[PDB]
Amino acid sequence: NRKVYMDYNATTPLEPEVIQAVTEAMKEAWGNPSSSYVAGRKAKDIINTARASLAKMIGGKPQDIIFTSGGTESNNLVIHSTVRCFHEQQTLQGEGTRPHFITCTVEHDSIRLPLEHLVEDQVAEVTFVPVSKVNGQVEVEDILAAVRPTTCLVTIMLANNETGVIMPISEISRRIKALNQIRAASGLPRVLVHTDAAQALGKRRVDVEDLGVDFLTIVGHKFYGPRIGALYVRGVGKLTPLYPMLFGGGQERNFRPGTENTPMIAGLGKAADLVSENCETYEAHMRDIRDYLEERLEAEFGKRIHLNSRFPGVERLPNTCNFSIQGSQLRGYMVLAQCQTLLASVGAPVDVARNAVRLSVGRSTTRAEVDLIVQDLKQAVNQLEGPV
Amino acid sequence: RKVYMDYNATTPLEPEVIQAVTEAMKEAWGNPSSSYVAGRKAKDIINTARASLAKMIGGKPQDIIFTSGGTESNNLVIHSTVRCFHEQQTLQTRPHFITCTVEHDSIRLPLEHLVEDQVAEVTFVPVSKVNGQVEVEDILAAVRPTTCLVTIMLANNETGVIMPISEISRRIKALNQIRAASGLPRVLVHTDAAQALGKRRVDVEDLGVDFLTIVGHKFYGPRIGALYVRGVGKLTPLYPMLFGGGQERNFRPGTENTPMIAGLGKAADLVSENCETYEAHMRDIRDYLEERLEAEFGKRIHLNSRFPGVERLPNTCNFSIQGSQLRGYMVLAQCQTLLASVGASCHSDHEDRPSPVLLSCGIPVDVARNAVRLSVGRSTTRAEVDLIVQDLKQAVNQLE
Ligand SMILES: *Cc1c(COP(=O)(O)O)cnc(C)c1O
Ligand SMILES: *Cc1c(COP(=O)(O)O)cnc(C)c1O
Repeated sequence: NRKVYMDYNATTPLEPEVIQAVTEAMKEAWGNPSSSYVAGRKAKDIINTARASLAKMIGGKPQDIIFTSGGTESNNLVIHSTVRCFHEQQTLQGEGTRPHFITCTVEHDSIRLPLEHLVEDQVAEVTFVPVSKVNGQVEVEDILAAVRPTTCLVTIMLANNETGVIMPISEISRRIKALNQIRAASGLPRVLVHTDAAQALGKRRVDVEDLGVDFLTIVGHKFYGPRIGALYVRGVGKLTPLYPMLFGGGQERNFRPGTENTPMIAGLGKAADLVSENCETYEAHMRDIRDYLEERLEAEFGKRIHLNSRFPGVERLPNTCNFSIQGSQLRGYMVLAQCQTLLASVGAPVDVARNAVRLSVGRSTTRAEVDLIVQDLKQAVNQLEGPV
Repeated sequence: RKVYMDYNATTPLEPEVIQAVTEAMKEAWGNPSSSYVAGRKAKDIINTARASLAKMIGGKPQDIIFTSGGTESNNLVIHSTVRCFHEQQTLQTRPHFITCTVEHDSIRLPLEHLVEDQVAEVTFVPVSKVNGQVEVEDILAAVRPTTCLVTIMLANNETGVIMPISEISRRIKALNQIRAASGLPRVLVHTDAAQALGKRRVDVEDLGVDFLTIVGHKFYGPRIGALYVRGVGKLTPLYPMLFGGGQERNFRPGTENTPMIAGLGKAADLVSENCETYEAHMRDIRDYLEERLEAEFGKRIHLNSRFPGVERLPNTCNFSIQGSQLRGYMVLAQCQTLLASVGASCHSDHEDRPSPVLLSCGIPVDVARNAVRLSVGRSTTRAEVDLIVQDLKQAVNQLE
């Protein structure tokens, strides 16, 4: 009678171990993090341990991790800091010359909107680069060609939010690194690189040395953790500048003031541990379920269905299947409205985007669950488009 | 057994609050706007908690915006004010702010930042060197043609003294009609009420303010907060600092932290239900504390939170014992039982400078240098009061 959840890329339930860490921290580490009494000291140690956990998860160092209220804050912080950094570099050499940003057309709202805002306000310029109407992967050459003397930052999501396709962050980092050497010769400042890794963590190995990026966004609720987040900044305050959006009491080394939310940090820390320990096991399970699912969808729907995440040679998240079924009555929201068991979300090439549905599986998803939603999808399609 | 007397720094979570959070983590984990059970439960928790917070302060649910904490809430009002001035111009010179000299770091630092960068001008009104309260006439005399916001904490967190928020609002209301005749913008009023919630009745209609900061962890709630904005979108503007997914009507985007919000809501229900009880208890215990300190130290102790006719939070006792070896951090270093603080906790790093806040209220450096802040709570007993006074007696002796 039960529902089958396949919307893990939108949010995830909390691992039981995460829930416990949060509950315990609330109970026992309720003190102000600076203090020397027990509850305070336990909060300090928890925060310190969680910082190390997030660093390990991404192959960075504890000091490179700044805790935030969520992915949105992390994303806005990078964008904000960049504008400030540019202004600080023009006042140090000395609406007029404005910071320039390079991003892609399919970013999350918390990257696209802050950037649209800066353009509307005439505070900055932005190039939104298109994804490949084929792979739906940005092309590295479009990013390098959009660079200007005032370009400050390239922010590109690690994976396509609708389809799961992996963007080429490594190559982008390497080729920007080479360009920075020429820029530096001409007294031009370094273009930094940020990646919103929100969808990758817990699903695919994320290593900052491998990615070569300067900033990386971490989002708790995408990996069975609580609703807070963090931001990685390569050697923050030494190798990479970070200007804060908030002002106050000194916490997070004045990069992000406000009393630390110990329980949330304890949960994010545990969530991160679990990724560090089991990423490969998660990814394998996800891949088995998503592949079995795509086998069942082609068996059932045949020529009528188009798998929008799958391309030969194109790496993608292990758990994502974005598909479209041909037919004027199979618009994505209509298909989902008619399903009685499946929980998923709309997944949106033009005619195909209107009928796109994004299925995203999780750590517990089973083939038996897959069978239930293919059957569900079968009745929904019959109701709407009818037999063909 | 340690005895805790640093409730103004942070409080433990009520058991009911811890439970609201745990239940929410388990059952209300979904997206608030989705129609599946885990999502619908989250939408209900959020709506209920917004109502709880509105009831706690005498306002309406739509006037409430959830935030990551007091720091975010205070920064938000200051940022939105700069923006609003800018937008009002454009549709037609730097905005001017009025605050006082003893505000929390999250009001003082964002305002200082605005001055340093030449974005705005700010008058930091000194408080009475007598009792430590900022005075209505000094705030009103500080008004300029471009003044667009007056921000003044409800209660100072180091001494507990209550600021005349009501009168300030009344007077600015009066002034705004005169300003309107000339076309000057209206002056809005915000109060950082962090220290007042759960200790004294907070009512926005009595306070007459346009904005009010709410801080979870000062009232046995979780480490998140909120911001009251009177008739937001209709009588008061709120420009966001964050851009993204549409949450909080775009005033504050980002997936809602449902468990934290459940916790916040339960803590507010307890204030609504029991505020007068917590207040009376705090006052009984604090006044008892002051009597024992006086009976044990006589003329050697100065009660820095206590003046005649000066209203103060019911749980706070800032005191100094005269003596060259009695610097506040030294006394606390020697106490074996009592956990208190020399001033505010985000200043834990420089426990050896006299309090700048105490200084600004008119306390000698000799007296402020020795100041210790005791802030009691819902559970504090007279027995515990007796234990820490002896602990202080032995601390002062080992020292002097
Ligand atoms: C506790 C407090 C705040 C908020 O501080 P956070 O560190 O963000 O919890 C703001 N103002 C006052 C007066 C406070 O006491
Ligand atoms: C989930 C997500 C975010 C963060 O959104 P929040 O509501 O703040 O959690 C950012 N970027 C991507 C690619 C995401 O999937």
